[PDB]
Amino acid sequence: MADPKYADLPGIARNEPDVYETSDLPGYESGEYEMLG
Amino acid sequence: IANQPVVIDNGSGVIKAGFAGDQIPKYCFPNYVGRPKHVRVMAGALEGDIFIGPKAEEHRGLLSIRYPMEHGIVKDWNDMERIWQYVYSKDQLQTFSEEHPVLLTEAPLNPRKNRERAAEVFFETFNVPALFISMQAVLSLYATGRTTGVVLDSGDGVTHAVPIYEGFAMPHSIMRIDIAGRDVSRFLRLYLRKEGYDFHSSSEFEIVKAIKERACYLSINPQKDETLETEKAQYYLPDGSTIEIGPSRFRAPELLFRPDLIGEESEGIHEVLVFAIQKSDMDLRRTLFSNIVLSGGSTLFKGFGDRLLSEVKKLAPKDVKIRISAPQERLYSTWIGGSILASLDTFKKMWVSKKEYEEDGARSIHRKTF
Amino acid sequence: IANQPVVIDNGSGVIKAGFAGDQIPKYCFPNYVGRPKHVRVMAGALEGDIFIGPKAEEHRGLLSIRYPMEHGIVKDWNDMERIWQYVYSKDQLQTFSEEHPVLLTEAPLNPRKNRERAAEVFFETFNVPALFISMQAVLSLYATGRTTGVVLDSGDGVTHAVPIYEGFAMPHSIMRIDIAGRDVSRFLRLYLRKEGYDFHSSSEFEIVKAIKERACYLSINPQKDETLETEKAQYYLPDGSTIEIGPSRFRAPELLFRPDLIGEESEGIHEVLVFAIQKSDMDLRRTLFSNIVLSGGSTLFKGFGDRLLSEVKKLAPKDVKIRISAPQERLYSTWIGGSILASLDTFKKMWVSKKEYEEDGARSIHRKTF
Amino acid sequence: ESYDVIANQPVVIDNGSGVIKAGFAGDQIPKYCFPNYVGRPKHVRVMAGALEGDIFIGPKAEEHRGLLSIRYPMEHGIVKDWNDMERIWQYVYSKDQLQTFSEEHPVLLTEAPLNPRKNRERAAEVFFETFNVPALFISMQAVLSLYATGRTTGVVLDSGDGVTHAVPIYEGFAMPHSIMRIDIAGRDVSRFLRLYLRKEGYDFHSSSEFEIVKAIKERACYLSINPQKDETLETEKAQYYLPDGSTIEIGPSRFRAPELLFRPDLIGEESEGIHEVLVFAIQKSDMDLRRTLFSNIVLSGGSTLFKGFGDRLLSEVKKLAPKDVKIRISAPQERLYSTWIGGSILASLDTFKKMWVSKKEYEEDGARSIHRKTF
Ligand SMILES: Nc1ncnc2c1ncn2[C@@H]1O[C@H](COP(=O)(O)OP(=O)(O)O)[C@@H](O)[C@H]1O
Ligand SMILES: Nc1ncnc2c1ncn2[C@@H]1O[C@H](COP(=O)(O)OP(=O)(O)O)[C@@H](O)[C@H]1O
Ligand SMILES: Nc1ncnc2c1ncn2[C@@H]1O[C@H](COP(=O)(O)OP(=O)(O)O)[C@@H](O)[C@H]1O
Repeated sequence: MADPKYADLPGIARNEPDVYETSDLPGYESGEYEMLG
Repeated sequence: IANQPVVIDNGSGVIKAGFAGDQIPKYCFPNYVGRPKHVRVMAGALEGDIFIGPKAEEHRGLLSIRYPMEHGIVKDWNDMERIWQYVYSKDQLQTFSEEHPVLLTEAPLNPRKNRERAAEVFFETFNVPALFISMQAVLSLYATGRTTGVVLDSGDGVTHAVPIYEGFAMPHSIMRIDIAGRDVSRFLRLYLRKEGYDFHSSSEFEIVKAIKERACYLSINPQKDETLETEKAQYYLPDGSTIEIGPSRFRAPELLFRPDLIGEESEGIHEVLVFAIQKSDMDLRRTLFSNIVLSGGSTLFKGFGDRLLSEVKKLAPKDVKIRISAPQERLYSTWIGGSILASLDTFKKMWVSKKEYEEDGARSIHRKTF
Repeated sequence: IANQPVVIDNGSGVIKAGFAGDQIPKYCFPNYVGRPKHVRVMAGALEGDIFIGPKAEEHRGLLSIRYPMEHGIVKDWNDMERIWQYVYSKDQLQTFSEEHPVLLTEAPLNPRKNRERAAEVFFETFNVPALFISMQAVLSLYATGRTTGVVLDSGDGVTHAVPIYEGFAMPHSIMRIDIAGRDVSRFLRLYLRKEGYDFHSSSEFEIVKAIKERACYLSINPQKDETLETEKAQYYLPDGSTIEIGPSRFRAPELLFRPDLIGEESEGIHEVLVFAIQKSDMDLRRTLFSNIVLSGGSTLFKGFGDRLLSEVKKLAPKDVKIRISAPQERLYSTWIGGSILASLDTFKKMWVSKKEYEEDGARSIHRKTF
Repeated sequence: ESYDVIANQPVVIDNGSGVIKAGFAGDQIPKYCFPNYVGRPKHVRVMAGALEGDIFIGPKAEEHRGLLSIRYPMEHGIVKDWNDMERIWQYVYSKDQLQTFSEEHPVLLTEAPLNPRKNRERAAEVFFETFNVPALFISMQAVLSLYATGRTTGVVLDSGDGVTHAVPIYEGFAMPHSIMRIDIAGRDVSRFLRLYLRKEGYDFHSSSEFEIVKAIKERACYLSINPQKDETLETEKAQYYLPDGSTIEIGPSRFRAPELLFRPDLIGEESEGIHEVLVFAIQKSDMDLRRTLFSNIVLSGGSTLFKGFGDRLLSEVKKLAPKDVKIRISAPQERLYSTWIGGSILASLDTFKKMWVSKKEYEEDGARSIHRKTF
C-alpha cells in the first residue's frame, strides 16, 4: 500500500473504488453390431 | 533385468504413456511442439521456447503448433526426440530412461529406416535396458481378448485394416489409406470457410478440431439429410462468439466413406474392411466376417456402427453373418495390449537388449522383430 | 560509476525525476519553459530570461508559457535540452549526469527520429554512462506487479492501449490516438467563450486547465444532463472574480468518448480498448477483458470507471466477465515502475553504454529499444 | 416469343473490390470505370445552390473527395453493407453510366473463387427481385481471364485489391481442390504502408486522406530482388508532392511496405506468401500437369503492377520449383481490364445462351437454380 509515502504527493486519488467490474451472472457408443445371412 | 517396463504408444494425435500392469495410461498429452510466436518484453514472463502437453494447452494462443509426425512418418526427428525426453520429465512418469525397458507401438507397413532411427535414439540418447516394437493391430486384439479377428483401426494419422489369425497378421491382406482424422478436421475447415467462419491460424485450427470432435454426425442416408433443412445448432467459441454449423456437421465426416469428395482416388473405409477379408483364403473369410473389431479415434463418430454395418451389407457377399465388435475403450485398446504383452514372461525373450543392439546394430532389431 | 540510475518520466504535462530505490518521485515540475514578456526597469529584479518549475509556477503572470513537446513528440529540442539540464540543476536532484545512469520512458509508436535525437543529447551533451529507453505500458505492469494485463494509459499528450500477456507484448494490437487531456482543455475553453468568459493569454489557459481538473464529471447518460439544464456551478478565479461554468462542466470532457465533437474522424477511448483486445488471438481475448489496467491522468475524471465499463460491455461479447483495476496512484504508477526495473540486477545488460553508442551509433539504440 | 426481353445486348459488370468496370458485351474496353465506395458529406450545408444529394458515386465523389466520408461496402470480395451496394448497382443503370433499363438487358457478374454461398445467394436475390433482370450468369474471375488471352490451359495468379488467389485450369478443366485464396491484397498493403508513414511522422487519420496514401503507394513503391540488402542500407528518401502542395520524404517505406505480399509475418498473419500460393497450388496437381502448369503461368489483378514484381516472383518461384523446369510467366499489357474483356467475349459466344439462368427458373427452384449451372 504505502499510503503515508504516497500521501506527500498532490495527485493521489482517494475515496474511489479500486476495481470496476460487471455483476456476476449464474457417453460413447457400445459395440455388438450384427446382422444375419 | 529391471523393475517394470514403460509402455509408450507413439500415436499421431496423442501420446499415451504408463507402466505394464496399469489399467489406463496415466499420462496422455498431444503429439505436437508449441513455440511462442510473440516477443518477450517484461521480466518474470513464461520461461522456455518449448511448451508440450498441458502447459501448451493452457497458453495455446501464445504458441505456434508444429506436428513432427504425419501419417505415422516422423518428418522432424529433433522435435520427436525432445517429446520422448518430455515423456521422462517431472510432469509425466518422472523416472530414469536407462532404468526401465520401453515398448513402442508403430503403425503397420512403415519404412524400416524409421524403426532403425527410432531404435538408435532409445539405445544412444536414452541408454534403455531393452526395446520391443509392436504392431497396433495385434495389441488391439490382445486387449479385446480375441486371437483371430480383423482390426479396422482408423487413427488420427492413418486408417488400416489387418486380418490376424491366432495372433499372426497376414502381410498380404493388410490395407492402409492415408485419409485419417486430421483430413476430416481440414475437410470440415473447408465447409466452415464457405459458410463464412475463418480459422486461418494453427491455434484456430485446434478449435476447428475441437468443433469436429464435438459436432459431427454420420447420416444413415446421405441425400435425405442433405435435402432436409437443418436446425443450425450453435457452438460457443473460447472468446464467447457463437457459430451456426448447419449442414457442414454431417457433410464433413462423409469423406471416410467417399474419398472422391477430397479428390483422392482411394477406396472408402467400408470397402477397405470387406476387400481386406475377400483377399484372405476361403476357409478364414467366414471367421473374419464373424470376428470384426473396430479401433482408432475416428470410429467414435455417433452412428458409425449403424452406417458401417449398412455399407458392409452392400459390399459383403449374400447370406454371410456379420458381427462387428466395438470395445468401449477404443482409444486405449493398443496401449492395454502393450501392458498385457509386457506383463507376460515371454516378453523377457521378445525385446532387444542394449548389448545385442551394440553388437549386431540395426540387424539386431530386424532379427528379433521379423 | 555504479551509482543509483536516475528515472525520468518524460510526460507532456509534468516531468517526474528521482533515483532508483525511491518509492515516489521527489522532484515533479511542469514540462514547459516560461520567458518574461514584461520589461525590467528596477534593479534587484528576477534574474534570467528562462524560468522552469517552482520559479515559473510562482511568477506565472510575468512569464509566457511555451510547451516544447506535443502528443509525446519534441517540437523544440533547444527548450527540452534546457529542461533536461534543469533536471541536474541545484533545485532538483543536484547530481552529475556522467556519474548516474538514465532511464527514459517514451510513448509507444513514436517517430524514429524523435527517439534518435533524444538519445544523441544524453550521449553527446550529457556524458551519461548508459541509457535505456522503456515503454510506458511495460513499466505500469512492474508497478501493479502483473505480467498479464491491458494498459489503457490516457495521458495529457496522447492516449494509447497496449495489450501484454504474461510479459509478451503484441506489437500489431497497439492502438494510439492523438486526443488527450490537453485537447480537452482547449475544447472546454470553446464552451467558456460561448458562456462569455475570455481566456486568450497562455497564463490564463493554465486557469482553464485548473478549472478542468477541479470541476468536471463524466455523466453515465450524456443526453439526460444536456436536456436537463442543471444549476451552473460557480468557480472562484485567482483575482477573486466568480464564473458560472454551467453545462460546459460535463459536456467538454465527453470528447474522450465522442471524437466527432471536435470533428476528428478517430475511434472513441472505449472503442480503442475493446478493438485492441479484439485484434488479439481467440484464446487470449477473454483473459484480456478479465485483466484491464487503467493509467494516465485523464482517467481521474469522476465516474470514468462506471462510464467506460458500460461502453466496453456494449462492444464486448455477451456473458464475459469484465474486471477493470485502477491504481489510486494512477499518475505516479509509470515512474515507480521505472524505479523497480532500474533496481533489477538484469538492467545492467538491458541499457546501451556510452562506448557501445560511440562504436555502432544510432543503430545500437534502434535495435535495443524493444 | 421472337422479340423477347432476352434478345437485348447483355451488360457485363465486373464486381471488383477497388473499381467497378461496366460495359456491353462486344465493347473493346470497359466504358464506365468508377471506385467501389459510397461518399456521404460530413460537413453541414448552410448556403443555397450547394451540391445536392447525400450520396456521391464515381467522378462526383472523386472531384469533391474532401467533403465526403468514404465507406467501402465490400471487403475481401464479401459484401459487408448490402444497402450501399444496391445504391451502386442502381447507379450502374443511371443516366451517368450505360443509361439503359435493367429489366431489358441480361447481366453477367464476375465473383471471386471460394466466396461464401450466402454472399452469392443474397446478391442473386437482388438482381431477380429488386432488378427484374431477364437472365443472370455468375462467372469465375480465372476462366474469363483465359478467354481474354485465348488459352484453354494456364494458372491464373489474380492478385486483386480485395483478395489474391491462384486457379489452375488445364484445357478448360478447373481443379476445384487446387484453388488457393488468401485475404491479404492491395487494400491491406495501403494500411501497412500507412504504419511506416506515421513512423516517418506523416499522419493521415481521415478516410479521405487514406486515398492519398493509396496514391503514394501506386506512385512510389518498388519490390527489391534482395529485401535485406535495401533494409540494412539507408536509401535516398524520394520526395512526394501532396494535393495541397506540401512535400513528404517517403524514404525506405517504399520497398518495406509492399514486401507484405511475399512475407505475411510482417503484418502478423500466419498465412502463405504470394510466391508459395502459386507454387503450392501447382504442386497439389497431378505429376503430368505440374511441368505444363509451371510452363503456362498467367499474371492478373492490380497488385502485379509494382516495379520488379515479375523479377521478384520468378526468383521466389524458381527457389520453390523443381530444378531444370522451364518457367514462362505471361503478363497481358491490359492486366486491369483482362477480367472484363473475358466477360464480354463469353457473353457474346452463342454457347452462353444455355449457360445463363432465367428469372422463371429462379422463382421455381429458388437458390438451387443459381447454385447449379455455376463453376
Ligand atoms: N469424440 C470423437 N469423435 C470423433 N473423432 C474423435 C473423437 N475423439 C477423438 N477423435 C479423433 O481421433 C483422433 C485420436 O486418434 P489417436 O488416439 O491419436 O489414434 P492412434 O494413436 O491410434 O493413431 C483425434 O485426433 C481426432 O481426430
Ligand atoms: N483530477 C483530475 N481530473 C481530471 N483530469 C485530470 C486530473 N488531474 C490531472 N488531470 C489531467 O491529467 C493530466 C496529467 O497527465 P500526465 O499523466 O501527467 O501525462 P503523461 O502521461 O504525459 O505523463 C493533466 O495535465 C490534466 O489534463
Ligand atoms: N500502379 C500500381 N502499382 C501498385 N498497385 C497498384 C497500381 N495500380 C493499382 N494498384 C492496386 O491495385 C488495385 C486495383 O485492383 P483491381 O485490379 O481493381 O482488383 P479487383 O478488380 O479484384 O477489385 C488498386 O486499388 C491498388 O491497390
